Amino acid sequence: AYAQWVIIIIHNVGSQDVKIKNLKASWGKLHADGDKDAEVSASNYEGKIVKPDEKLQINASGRSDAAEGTTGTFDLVDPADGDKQVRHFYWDSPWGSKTNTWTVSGSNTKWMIEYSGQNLDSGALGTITVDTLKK
Amino acid sequence: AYAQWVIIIIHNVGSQDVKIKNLKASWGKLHADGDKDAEVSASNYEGKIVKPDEKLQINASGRSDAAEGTTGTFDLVDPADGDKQVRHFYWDSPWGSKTNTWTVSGSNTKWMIEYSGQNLDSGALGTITVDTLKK
Amino acid sequence: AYAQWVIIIIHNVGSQDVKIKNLKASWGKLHADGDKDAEVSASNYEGKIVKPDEKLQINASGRSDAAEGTTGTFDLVDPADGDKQVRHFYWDSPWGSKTNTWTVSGSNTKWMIEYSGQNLDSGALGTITVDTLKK
Amino acid sequence: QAGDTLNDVIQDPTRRNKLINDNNLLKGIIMGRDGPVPSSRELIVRPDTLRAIINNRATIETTTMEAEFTETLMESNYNSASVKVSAPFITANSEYSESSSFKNTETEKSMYTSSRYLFPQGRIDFTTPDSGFDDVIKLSPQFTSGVQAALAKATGTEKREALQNLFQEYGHVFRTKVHIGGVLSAHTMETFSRSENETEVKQDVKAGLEGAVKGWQGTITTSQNRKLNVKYIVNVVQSEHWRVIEVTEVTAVADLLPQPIRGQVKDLLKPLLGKWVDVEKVPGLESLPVSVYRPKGAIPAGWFWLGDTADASKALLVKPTLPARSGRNPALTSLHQGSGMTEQPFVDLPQYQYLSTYFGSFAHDTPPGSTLRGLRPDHVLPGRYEMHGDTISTAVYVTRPVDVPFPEDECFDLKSLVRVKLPGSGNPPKPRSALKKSMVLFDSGE
Amino acid sequence: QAGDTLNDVIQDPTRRNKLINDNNLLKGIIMGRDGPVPSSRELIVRPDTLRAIINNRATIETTTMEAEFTETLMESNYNSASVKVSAPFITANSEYSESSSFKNTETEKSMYTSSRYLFPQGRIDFTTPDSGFDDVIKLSPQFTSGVQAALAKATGTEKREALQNLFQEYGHVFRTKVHIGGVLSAHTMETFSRSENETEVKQDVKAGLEGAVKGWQGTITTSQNRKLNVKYIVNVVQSEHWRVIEVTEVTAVADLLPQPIRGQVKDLLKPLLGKWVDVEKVPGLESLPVSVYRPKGAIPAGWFWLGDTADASKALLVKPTLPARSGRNPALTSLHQGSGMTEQPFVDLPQYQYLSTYFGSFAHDTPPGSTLRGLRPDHVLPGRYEMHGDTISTAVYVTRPVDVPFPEDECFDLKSLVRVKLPGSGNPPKPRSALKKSMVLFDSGE
Repeated sequence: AYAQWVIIIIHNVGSQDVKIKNLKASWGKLHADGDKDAEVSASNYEGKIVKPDEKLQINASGRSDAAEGTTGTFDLVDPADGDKQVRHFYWDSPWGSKTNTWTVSGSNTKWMIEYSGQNLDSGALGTITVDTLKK
Repeated sequence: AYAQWVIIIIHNVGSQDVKIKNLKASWGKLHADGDKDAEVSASNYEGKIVKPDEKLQINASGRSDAAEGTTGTFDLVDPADGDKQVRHFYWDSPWGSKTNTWTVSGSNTKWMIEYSGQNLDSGALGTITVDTLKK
Repeated sequence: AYAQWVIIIIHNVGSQDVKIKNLKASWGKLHADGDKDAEVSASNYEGKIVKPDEKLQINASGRSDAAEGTTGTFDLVDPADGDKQVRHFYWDSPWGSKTNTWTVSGSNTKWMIEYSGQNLDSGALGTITVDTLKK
Repeated sequence: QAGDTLNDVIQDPTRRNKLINDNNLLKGIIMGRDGPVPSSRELIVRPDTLRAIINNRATIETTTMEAEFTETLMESNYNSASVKVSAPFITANSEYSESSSFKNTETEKSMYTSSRYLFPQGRIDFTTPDSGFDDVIKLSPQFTSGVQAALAKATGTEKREALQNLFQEYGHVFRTKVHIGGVLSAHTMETFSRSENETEVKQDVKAGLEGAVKGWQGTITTSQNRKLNVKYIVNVVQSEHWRVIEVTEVTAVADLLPQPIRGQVKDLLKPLLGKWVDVEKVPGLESLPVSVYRPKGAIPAGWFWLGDTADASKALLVKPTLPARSGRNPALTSLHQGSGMTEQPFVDLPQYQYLSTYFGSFAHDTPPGSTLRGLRPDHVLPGRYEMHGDTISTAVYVTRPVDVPFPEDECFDLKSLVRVKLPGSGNPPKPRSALKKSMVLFDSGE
Repeated sequence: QAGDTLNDVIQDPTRRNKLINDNNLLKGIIMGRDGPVPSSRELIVRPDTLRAIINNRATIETTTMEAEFTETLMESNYNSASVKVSAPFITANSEYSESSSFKNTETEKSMYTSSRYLFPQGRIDFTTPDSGFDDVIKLSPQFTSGVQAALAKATGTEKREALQNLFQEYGHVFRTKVHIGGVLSAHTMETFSRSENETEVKQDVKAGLEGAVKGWQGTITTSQNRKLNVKYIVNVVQSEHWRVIEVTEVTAVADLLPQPIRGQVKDLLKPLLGKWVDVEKVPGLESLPVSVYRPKGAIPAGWFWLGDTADASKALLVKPTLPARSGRNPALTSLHQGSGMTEQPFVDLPQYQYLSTYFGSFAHDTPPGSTLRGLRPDHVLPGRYEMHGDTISTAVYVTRPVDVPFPEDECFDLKSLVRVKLPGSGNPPKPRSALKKSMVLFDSGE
């Protein structure tokens, strides 16, 4: 269902590249900005490099009227350190349960990640801006 | 209902003060951060000055499990020139429709205003970040 | 039905090119000026560059006697800035509902867009002139 | 003879004189309508020796130029500095015309490319008087006497006419550093949208042209499927066949004169006489964000103004210095009413430009329209826009000069006004030009 | 003649003089906008003999360089030491421009590669005065008199102008060790991400270029499918055709002078005059982890500052030594307000850099913005960042010099401040540069 949706804005505030990996939408579908009908494939973002000062948008939302919500995962990795994992992001905006979920895990210490804008009480998960930097 | 919600972040990316005025929610209620139960009056924000290089957050949402969305307005006004208008913002996240509204009207060539993160297709209105800069 | 129709006149009053993109008529049909029978394809306008001082006409209307109205979308983008979105235009002249709709969204700040001539009460949406300029 | 170099050629007096004569090393370049052709009159005195270096590295070099009227200079293999020095004369004496293949609009950009396959033998240098060394070149007594006679005339107009004739006869610049040897040159021009990557268009064109000159086909296809028309020049065939293959430095002929005469010649060669006059506010036009000003009162007879300005202090009047003559580009052009659905003026001559849009109805038969003029393309440089107004229907641009560190490229800050949206249709292209300071002479008693 | 070597050529006075003249062994290299071209004026006195060694091993050698403006030096076959010595002059006199194919960002790295197929005959060496041996080279009386006249001028500006002209005429460096013979050279440039294995990119490029020079195609495909553009130079054709094929050592022309004059010349050639002034804390900005300091009071007329610093003790003011002139790169550049959605400044000239981000709103028309300047690319060296603050929104970098053992490469420790996250968008690239100590002259009475 379209009422459940999420937008993720990866903003590489640092000066070194960060790569997307293992992007996977377990529920719902990805789509192009401003058009939930225009479904897009995970390969459109898999392996993408976010150059410094660049912004990358990932839009996910429920399918057409289905009772399912949306859920997905991905990983930020460091291309300059043998693709060493920077962080693992899990997002879940369910249709049945009211409470949403946005979890960032990982222990890479030479990186600073700051996410803001999520809603966890009810409704859509919302827009989440994730500023990434490498010390 | 709480499913209808909006977060408006005013981010001053310039070096001149900007004031919030005439904040009014015709439908719904202003509330606290991450707490849709803690209602707050518009007086907490009306007349406030968002200093350069810091953000002010306005959270609006519909009545709990009600058949009501959230609609409101506010003017961003330059105090350096006798509280003239920068821009007039109107937001509407209705409960009985799919098309949300986010209009930034008004004209002031001395100010530059960008905004992003809104969702007008269906569901909640999202977290709209508005960057303001006086040039 | 032919009684529901719209004309869009993009006029690049500025001095730098603006490109059409994602033109799509969800309802009704496009057609050549002065002949609602002469249907035309969206490819006739997709990706077109409006050079400065040039005018481009988009004519849409309902099909032959069908109870459908017309509805469509497109995007103005900047060819000189990596096709960065300038604006998103949505038009809807329904057959059932009396009220029409003409919505312009987006936040590109180095562009000025001014639209005029729409009718929203009843009948056809009318002719809308959209003057575009790049600061 | 085998193994002989420029050193041997210079050591032998006969061979050295043959080289000087066959390469026209004592003559200036006329920079006229036909291009940089050497004059047939000796400018300097024959030296007793030449300064030379030996260099025998054969290779392909490529150069690119953005100026408009430098096609012939690029074909003559002038480096960037020489092209920059010679551009004013070439532009001034060129033949302007519409339908020019060169495009320099705000949306597309045109460039010239040249690839030279060189077999060099060395480089010959001359000492300019400004250098200050003891072996300076000495101007011929005939040229010095001609300059004196030109400057001794009764009236300023006669002096300017004499100077113009003298420079048309003896040249405008002198080649101070010239490479000797042989060269196969291939030249082309390319126009491309400004949005495209310039450092990829240049690389593709360079690769195509370099491949073309290595093989030696009038037409070439590049990697990007760009279609290029190539002009080939052969200057290769023994020390008797050595010719100039490249010009590394040129000095204006005027600069070679002693300072007191050089100052007078430079002042007399300025196309326009300038004057500052009071201004008056144009009635009406209260909708526009800024006031419009035009020269107050009646323009003095023989003087002209350049357009409306936002400056509330003064306006610049200009007067031509040389009478109009056939085969010579006038410094200014009259303007004519537009064809239809526009009150704006159009330049009478092909490639001239005016600085401000007309705020009103232009009638060339009545003042102040009859005194409005354009400028030759060499008189102006691109400026920058400062925007005023809140809506397109009433917005205007004020043209400010682009600040530069070198005074030679300074432009007048006339604050020319340009309407953002001209009502009607079929309007002339928007002007974004500023007048050059070096083209105007002030405080003269003329 | 068959079996003749450099020993025979040097033994015969005629052949030795022919070699010296044809190879320009008595002349310095001008290191100018056109590259390392030899001057046409003799710098040293003609020796009565030459020091030479015989070497006839023909083989292919490859060299790589990371410096930016050393393309022409690599094309002229300067080894690493010579390129290092000559880089300051080439950079200073180069023609900067955007769209440069060279990239040296923090994410990618660009390098030049050159493969020389050499057929050598030997090596010729000269004795510099610093060596201390009895056969030192003797500077020409003309050059010595020119230096004396330059240093005898009334004012420091005139002295510097005279020295600049003298060095532009006589050269900047002198080749002390040169190899003789023939050479076929192939040169290219390659850009690659810093993440890639450098010792595999280098090996692949070397293999491709070496294969190219063996069989001798303007374009090459390497094993890694890398596409390279190759420039070919031919310097091979009997002892009469021997030419310089490689430069193993060069010495700055200034270093050849006697010590008392050398010190004065080196001091006078410093582009900037430096000064230490008091500092004041910038009002506001209490959110940032560290205080920001700017020069206190009004900047003295004609002086400029370089940016905000975290040092609470003093600030460095700089003043140009040479007046701005056409065809000469200014030591400093003005800054202009950004296009949109940013209050940061941008360098007016293509490849200049400033050291600190502006903490506030930059207005070039009012102080202290009107006195903020950038630096020529040869004035700065990369530094290192020391991070302060706990969050991205407020973090800053303090630029510290990279410690080096050689004083020649020391850089000022100005503690330049760089905001980690600049609000808005379209901001200028983050500066990570430090000023060179050798580029500033202190305690002068100027």
